[PDB]
Amino acid sequence: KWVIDPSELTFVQEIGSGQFGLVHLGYWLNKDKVAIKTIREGAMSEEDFIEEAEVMMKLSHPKLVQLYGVCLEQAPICLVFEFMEHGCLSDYLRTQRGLFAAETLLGMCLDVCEGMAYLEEACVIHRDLAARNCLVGENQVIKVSDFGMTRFVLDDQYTSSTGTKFPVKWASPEVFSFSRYSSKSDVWSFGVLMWEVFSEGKIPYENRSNSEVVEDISTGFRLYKPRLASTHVYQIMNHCWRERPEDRPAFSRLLRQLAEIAES
Ligand SMILES: CCCOc1ccc2cccc(-n3cc(NC(N)=O)c(C(N)=O)n3)c2c1
Repeated sequence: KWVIDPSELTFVQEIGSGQFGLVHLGYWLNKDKVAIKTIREGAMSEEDFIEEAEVMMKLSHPKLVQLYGVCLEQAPICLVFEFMEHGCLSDYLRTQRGLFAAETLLGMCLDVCEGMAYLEEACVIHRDLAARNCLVGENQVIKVSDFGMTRFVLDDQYTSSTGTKFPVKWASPEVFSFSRYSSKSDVWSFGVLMWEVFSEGKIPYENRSNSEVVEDISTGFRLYKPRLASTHVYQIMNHCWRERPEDRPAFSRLLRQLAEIAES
C-alpha cells in the first residue's frame, strides 16, 4: 500500500530544507535507502493528495523519481521518494558549470523528454516542469519529480496565474493567461528547461519582473540561444515556444527529434 508506518522509516541525515520543510536521507524497512520530505501543516491539501494515492502510485518509469508512499500517522506528514544522490538539476548545472560536454547536456534533455513522454502517454500534466524539479541520480541520470503537485499547493500566491510567486518563467501564454494546463503547456516549460540545461543553470529572464516576462512573451520575445546549444537544438527549443499549443510538438515527437540529433 501507499501508507508507510513511522516504524518503517529511520531518519539518518538532514540533506536540505525544501519549500514544505526538511529533506532527510533515510532508510525504508526491507526496501531501500530513501529521501524523506517532511511537509509543514497547511502547505498542502493532504486529503486531496491521499485520495489520488492508490492510482498515482502506479506511475513508474526509469526517468521519473519514484514516490513510494506517505507516512501520515501524525502531523507533519512525510513523503518517501527514491534517493537521488546528486540533488536537483538546477544546482547540479550551476556547480558543474564549464565541465559539461554538449553531448551530456543534450543527454540530460533526453532523460527529461523520455520521462515527460511517459507522463504525456499516461495523460499526467506536470504543471511546473523546471530544472529545480528535476533530480540527478546514479551515473548522472536525470529524472522528473513533483509532477502534478501544484494541484495540492495551498499557497494561492504560487498557484494562481495572478499570484505574486506564480512560476511565470516556465509558463506558456495560455497558462499565464488562463491556467489552461496540458501536455502542450508542459512542452513550453520543457523548452525553458532545455534553455536552463544548455545555459548551465542560468535563470531564464533574470532581468525581468513577472509582468515584463508576460509582456515580452506576448510580443514575440524568446530566450536567446545559449552558446552550448547548436542551431538545431535551438530550433527544437523555439518549437516548444510556439504561441499556439496546437503548433508545439508532442513530447513523443520531441523525443524522436532529440534522439535523432543525439545519435547522429
Ligand atoms: C503516496 C503515494 C503516491 O501518492 C500520490 C498521490 C497523488 C499524486 C498526485 C500527483 C502526482 C503524484 N506522484 C508524484 C510522483 N513522483 C514524484 N517524484 O513526484 C508519483 C510517482 N508515482 O512516483 N506520483 C501523486 C502521488
